[PDB]
Amino acid sequence: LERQLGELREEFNALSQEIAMSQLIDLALLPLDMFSMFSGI
Amino acid sequence: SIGSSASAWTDVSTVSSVSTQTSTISRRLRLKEMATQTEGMNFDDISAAVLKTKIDKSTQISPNTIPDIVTEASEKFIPNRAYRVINNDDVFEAGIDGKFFAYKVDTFEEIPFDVQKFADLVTDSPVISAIIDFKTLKNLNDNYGISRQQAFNLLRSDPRVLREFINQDNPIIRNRIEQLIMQCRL
Amino acid sequence: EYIENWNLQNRRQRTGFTFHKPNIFPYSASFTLNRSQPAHDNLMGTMWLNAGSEIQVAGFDYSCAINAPANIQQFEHIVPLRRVLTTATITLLPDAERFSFPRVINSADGATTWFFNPVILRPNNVEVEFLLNGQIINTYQARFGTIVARNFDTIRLSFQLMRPPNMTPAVAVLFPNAQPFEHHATVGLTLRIESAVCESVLADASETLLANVTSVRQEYAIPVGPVFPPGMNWTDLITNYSPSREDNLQRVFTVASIRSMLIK
Amino acid sequence: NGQIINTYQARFGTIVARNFDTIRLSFQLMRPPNMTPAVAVLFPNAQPFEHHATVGLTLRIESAVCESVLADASETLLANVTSVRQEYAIPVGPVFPPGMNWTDLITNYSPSREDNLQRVFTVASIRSMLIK
Amino acid sequence: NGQIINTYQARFGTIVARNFDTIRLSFQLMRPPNMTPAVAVLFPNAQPFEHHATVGLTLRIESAVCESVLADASETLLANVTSVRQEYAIPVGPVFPPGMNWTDLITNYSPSREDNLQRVFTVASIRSMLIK
Amino acid sequence: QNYGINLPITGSMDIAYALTSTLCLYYPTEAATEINDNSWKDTLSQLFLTKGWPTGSVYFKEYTNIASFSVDPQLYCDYNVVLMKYDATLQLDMSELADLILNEWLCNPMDITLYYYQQTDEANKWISMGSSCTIKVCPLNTQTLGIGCLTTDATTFEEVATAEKLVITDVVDGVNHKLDVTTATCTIRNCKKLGPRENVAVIQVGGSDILDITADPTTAPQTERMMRINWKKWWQVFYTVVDYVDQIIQVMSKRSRSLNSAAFYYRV
Amino acid sequence: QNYGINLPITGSMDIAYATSTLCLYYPTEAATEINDNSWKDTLSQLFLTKGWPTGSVYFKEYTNIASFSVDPQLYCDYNVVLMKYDATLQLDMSELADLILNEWLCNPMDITLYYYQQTDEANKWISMGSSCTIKVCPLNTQTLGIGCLTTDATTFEEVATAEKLVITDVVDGVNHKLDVTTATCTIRNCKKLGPRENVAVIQVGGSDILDITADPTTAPQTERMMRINWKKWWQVFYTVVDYVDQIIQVMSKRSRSLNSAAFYYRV
Amino acid sequence: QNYGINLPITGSMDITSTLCLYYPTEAATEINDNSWKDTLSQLFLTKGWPTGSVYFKEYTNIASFSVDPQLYCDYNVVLMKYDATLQLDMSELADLILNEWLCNPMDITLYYYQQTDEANKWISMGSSCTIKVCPLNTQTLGIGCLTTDATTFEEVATAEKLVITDVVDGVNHKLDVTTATCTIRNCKKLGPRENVAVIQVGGSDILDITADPTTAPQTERMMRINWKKWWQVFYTVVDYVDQIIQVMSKRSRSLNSAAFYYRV
Amino acid sequence: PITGSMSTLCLYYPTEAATEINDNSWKDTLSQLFLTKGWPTGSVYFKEYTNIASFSVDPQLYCDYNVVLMKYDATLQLDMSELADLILNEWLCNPMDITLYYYQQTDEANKWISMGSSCTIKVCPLNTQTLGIGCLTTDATTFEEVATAEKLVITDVVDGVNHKLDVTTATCTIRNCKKLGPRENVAVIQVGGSDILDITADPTTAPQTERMMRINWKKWWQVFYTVVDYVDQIIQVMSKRS
Repeated sequence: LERQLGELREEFNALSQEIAMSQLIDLALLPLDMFSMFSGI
Repeated sequence: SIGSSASAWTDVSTVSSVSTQTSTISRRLRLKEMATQTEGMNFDDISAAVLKTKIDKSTQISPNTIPDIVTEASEKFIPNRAYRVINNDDVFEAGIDGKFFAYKVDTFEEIPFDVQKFADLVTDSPVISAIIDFKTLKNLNDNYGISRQQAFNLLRSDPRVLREFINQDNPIIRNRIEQLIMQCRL
Repeated sequence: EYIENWNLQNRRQRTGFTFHKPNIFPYSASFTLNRSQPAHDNLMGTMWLNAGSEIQVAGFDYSCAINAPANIQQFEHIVPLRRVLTTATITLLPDAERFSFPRVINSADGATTWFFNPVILRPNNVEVEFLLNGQIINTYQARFGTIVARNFDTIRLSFQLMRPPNMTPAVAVLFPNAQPFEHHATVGLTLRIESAVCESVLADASETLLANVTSVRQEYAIPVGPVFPPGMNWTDLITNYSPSREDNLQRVFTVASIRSMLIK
Repeated sequence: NGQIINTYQARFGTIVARNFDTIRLSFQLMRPPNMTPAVAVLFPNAQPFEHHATVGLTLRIESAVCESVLADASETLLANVTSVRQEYAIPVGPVFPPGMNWTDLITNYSPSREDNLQRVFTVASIRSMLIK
Repeated sequence: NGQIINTYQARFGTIVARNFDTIRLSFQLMRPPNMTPAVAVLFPNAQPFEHHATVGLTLRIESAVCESVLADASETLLANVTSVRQEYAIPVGPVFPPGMNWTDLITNYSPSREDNLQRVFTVASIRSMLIK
Repeated sequence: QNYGINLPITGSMDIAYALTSTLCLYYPTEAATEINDNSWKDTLSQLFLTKGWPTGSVYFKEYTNIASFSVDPQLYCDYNVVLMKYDATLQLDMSELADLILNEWLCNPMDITLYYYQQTDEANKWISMGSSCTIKVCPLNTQTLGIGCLTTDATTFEEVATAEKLVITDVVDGVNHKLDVTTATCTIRNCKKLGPRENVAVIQVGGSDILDITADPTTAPQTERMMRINWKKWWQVFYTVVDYVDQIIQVMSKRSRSLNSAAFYYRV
Repeated sequence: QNYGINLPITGSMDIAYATSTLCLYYPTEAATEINDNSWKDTLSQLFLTKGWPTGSVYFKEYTNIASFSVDPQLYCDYNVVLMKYDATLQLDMSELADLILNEWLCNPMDITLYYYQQTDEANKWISMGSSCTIKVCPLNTQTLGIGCLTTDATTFEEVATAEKLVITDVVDGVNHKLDVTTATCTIRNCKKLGPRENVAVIQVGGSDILDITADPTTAPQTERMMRINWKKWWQVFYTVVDYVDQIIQVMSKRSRSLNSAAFYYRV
Repeated sequence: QNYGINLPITGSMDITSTLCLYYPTEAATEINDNSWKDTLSQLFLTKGWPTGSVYFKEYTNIASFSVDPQLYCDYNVVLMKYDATLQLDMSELADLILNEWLCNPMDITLYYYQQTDEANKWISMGSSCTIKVCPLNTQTLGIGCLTTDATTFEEVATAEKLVITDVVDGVNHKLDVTTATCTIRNCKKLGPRENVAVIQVGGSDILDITADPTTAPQTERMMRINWKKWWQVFYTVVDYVDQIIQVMSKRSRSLNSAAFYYRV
Repeated sequence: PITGSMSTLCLYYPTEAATEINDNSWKDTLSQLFLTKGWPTGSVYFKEYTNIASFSVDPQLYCDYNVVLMKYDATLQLDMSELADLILNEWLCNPMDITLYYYQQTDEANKWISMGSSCTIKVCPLNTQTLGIGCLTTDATTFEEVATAEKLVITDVVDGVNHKLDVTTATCTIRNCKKLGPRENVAVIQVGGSDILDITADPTTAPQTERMMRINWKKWWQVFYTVVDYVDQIIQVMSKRS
């Protein structure tokens, strides 16, 4: 189980630079729930 | 109790001594984001947004494994956390980082710090999740214009001033925000 | 200065007597127990000596508060003064150097004695409270060294002994969780008065007034009168300090100062 | 001079002496009349003892007035004395003991040393009033 | 002043006392030597008791003259002080006790507060002749 | 007068200070059988008389075998001294006899045919006294299931003592147990170890010392109320313990439960 | 030391403040009438409902009033004695209630080398054992008996016989001789001191045959002596269960003893 | 991180596991159960231990337990059943299991030897080891024995499964051993071990952990208890385990801190 | 009344070791050993006793330093305590004439000592009026038995009263002795044991003077080596004669 975690770790460690910040804030405005955190996947 | 009237927010249950005092205070204040006593854009907000975009765009995610990902994200994001409190033109700030500041609302010309009014004001009054740290506030004062309106807004961590600052390419706030991002590393 | 305070207590203005290290605390060296065994194999109490211009308090327990709730034992001790003070600059050192060595001390009833072999910890949540007439004026926690009191007359020292969190074996030998105790725990404070300002007359360690008056009363061998207790024992003097005594003491200090510049 | 000019019994705290030239401290140690096991164990008859009984008397002179000049707690003088004596490595003198040792000095206090000390402390008292 | 000033033994009713600051009441409760049929039930010689014996003293200082200032039951100084303080919501001062609570004052009578009393009471009298 | 409400007490270090105490001695048999006299008691009496102690104040109660003396040791007397004849083969019983009669046990009785039980603190023990005790204990997990023993019968538990008259078990705290003895033979009482008892002094005449009173392995102290002397003729042991009986008496103290002021504090 | 006997209490009226064990004793009549084997467990589960955790109630059995009389024992923070009423066992009921409800401190007694006396009014003599027949004699100043010739015992003035337990009171002011049944009983000279709150008595049936002091003037009925009527034992047990809070409220625990004997022997 | 230096530490005055039991076989023989280890595991769970990490090891005789002794476990409580026979063996056994022994090998067919410090001993283990000695003059000549002989030697131990040999120092000695039966390592004691606690059952605490006569240093690790049945001992062990844990510390060599400082 | 301001070594042994070593040259061995250790030749000696109690017969102490090895034996324990008490303090003794006088004690420092060939010790404590207390003054068999056929006896009796004595003057000698203090010039080492020896019959105290050492063993060569290797510590713990 740990292995997928490590792969996703490597992935997340390189998607911290290719993210936007303005849109990040403007997202953080809206509230998230169970329905929009894993049901739009 | 570090201050007066022990309030279950200052015990020692869990650099000089004051730093450690405020640090054991700050790791506790981290959970004030868990109990609905904030007035701005909390840290866990930034954490949640990073989690959102990252778990959406990625390719190795799977419904098999979303659990324990959400958990580790919840309990390792943002290792360096700050907090500030307001009282009558007089604000103070503490964080686990290993520092502590105090200064005045009119002009951000630092005031030497006290740790006994501090604990009282925090444990009762509304706590605002710092999102722009003191380095950044002082600098933004220096090289960029400042309005007392703008200042009330920033100390409030207002959305408008934040986003407008982002859109104006103002580099220091961008660098602070990117530092926050690069903190969310799992 | 002294003629001036005289003319002021004549002119109805706030009087002022400055002093270096005043002997304001009366002499009384006594102890207090909260729990007692007739053989002293289980105790809990306090000791304190208040002499000259300083006080040394020390609260002790044999169990190191193992049976007590949440591994904490409280200690209180209060001292009232018979004359309020002003703008005091107090010094506070956490210890009892006077109560730090094994003693043999006499019981309360007076037939036998008891033992003391304490081992020093540092006191936690030390609170010193300088209250005025039942009103908090100065309160100090989590701090030692030199502190300041603007207007106070009643001192409370409250301190909690905390059984340590975790101990190296040589320590775990010290405080056996079972009943027999083979060493004793103690934490304490010391409070010293360097400089002060008062409304009345007092005895310092830098003026010959008290000295000269006692000496001349002796030399001319005056019998005892109903105001001055016998032998100028400053203890009895300051024990029941009261108006008429105060006035006559101001008088004698004044006239002795008058004498001082010329007599030598 | 052998005359008991001030005498006191077990009085503590503060006292005064009009004048005196020697101090005598006479006390008496008393065996415990009645004791308890905690004491009984550590006060035995046998020859190899563990503990040893003792009684201590302590005295501090606080205020005084004298007719002979001596070095005090507040003086600026003796500092000036020693410093001017050290500044240029003045050769140790025929009468003054080395280094202005207060111990060696008050060891044997002689009338001529007394007058020398008076002169020097006086000129030092003058010295202070000019350069702090 | 640590001395006995005046005595009263077996005198009842009204008395006069010149100058005092402390009262001491020493009194004895006596058992009856003889008891008629009604009493034995009130006092069983054994340890179970129901009714208890008691003796009391009532002590009222009718009138006097004080060398300091005090309130009373026949003047109107305290009431005016308190009212004028109560009305306009004056923030309490650092010296006076809250609400001019008389008992809290008396428990901790201190000379500065005393002189402040005297001042405000003279001022109350001043007001008291003009608009009653 | 004011009892049972523990209020502080002011002493002082300011004033120095310038018969009815009854010794109550016990003794074992083979000593006596070797003494070869019926007046020895009277000789001890007259000696104590010359030492400052009244005649008729000292009494001699005799115990036959150590295991016999283990039952019901109500040692009620102003001051008590127990001389035990040592054994190189009977040790644990001496240790537990010392433990019992030197400490104060406040105990409540049990009915093991019905109730589960469990010890509470490191100061809670189970004393068991009588003729021939054969303890049978069966530990349980959290919902009453046998562990190493079967609860559907009685003879498959784990015994901890056999052929013992007096034994004091200590059990793992915080777990329930099933229990069996013959409740017509001997009795078990659940005692809390309240505080040390000071009425008694036990001295041993024989081999090496073994005495410890704490069932704690780490703390094996040597109190003062436990003394040891050698011997080859019991006469000298008696004579000597009377030669220093002054020091022995000064070591012990009045029983802190019967002092007329220990009222409403557990036995008075 | 003395816990504070000479430093009095200080109190106020202006301040607003707004595992223990319990035993039972029942005569074998109940063990007969019950006719069950699992009953004590039911009683346990019940005292659970009323507030006792499991492992905090124990049961003891005595077969006669006379049997339980010798050498009393107590076993819990609170002792409840359920006494059956009878019409020819009255002095025994009162003697047992006196002994267990009241404190005693006594010295041993002999017949060999002394005479004996009471120094005051509030002292008694207690006799317990297998067979206790007590005969007594007072004297004059002449060391001579009045009503019993000092040398002959058959014409003695007996007070006790055919009995297990006796608490006798003789007159102050004279020595005494006694024909105790020595090897078949035992006697002590006790002083009662004060009441105890570690025992209570519930008398089933009967009409208050009790006195706790032999004083004719004071037959002080207390709040701990309770009396209910019975014709069915389960009703008695239940009804006791229903007011156990009340009974605990009537007793107090700060008076427990260390030994299981309800008195204090001090040679 | 920063090893290999002796770098002074500052401070101030304001601020899984394994429990490991060895037992003699005769015990479990007296027990006649087999699931017992599982029972005591459940009990150690109840006192707070993780399920499935506590190990019990079984030795036939204390002699056997003496040879090839190896403890590798976070917390070791070793029981020993006394006998009035092997007092030397048990003393030197507790010794070998109380210290840190810096050891090097030896070849007694090619050199001489010595003891150079008072913290130096010669330890021997093997099946049937019986060593003989002959001290040597400053001229490398034998006394009461000859390097050519093997029988005029001075016998010091005999078929002892283990022996801790010591002699007067600053002097050479030619020995006699059987190396393909026994090994003798030259060892130096350095400090006390915190991973071991020796509970003796039966006896009177007779240990001596030094060849030093002048003192019998008793410590907080050599505990003693009495027995009438084995489950008695095991219950005392399990219930009282916490104070024992407080006695024995983490292996001061174990922490990744002693690296290149004669780390184990 | 003074104001301040801020060589011969002997090692005794029982015959068991003598037999055990099976040599007749060990003397020179240990000698040269001490030589290398920093002593001069002819400065150390040796003395044998047969058995423990026999050593108590006319004990010889004469040596600048005294180190006594004692072997454990169960059935002679109190007697080993006796020998220790004898050679640990300094006794000063005065004679006793049992067929001519009547003796008391007055001190907790006053003991009775009995040494010699072999004797039995029987005494009766006397009344004030010279009458037999629980025995008869004149009868020799009525008396009470305190020692039977023993090599050394340290008798003590309660003080204040008289005691008529009886022993075999034919074959023993008793001395009324008083202690001055410790015999610092002597030290003792037991083998095995359980710290079962003390210097007082006193029940209150039996504190171990640092002169009573203890060592385990299996063979005597190791024992002698362990002693001699640490002559330094044994030296500093004790002092020289007189």
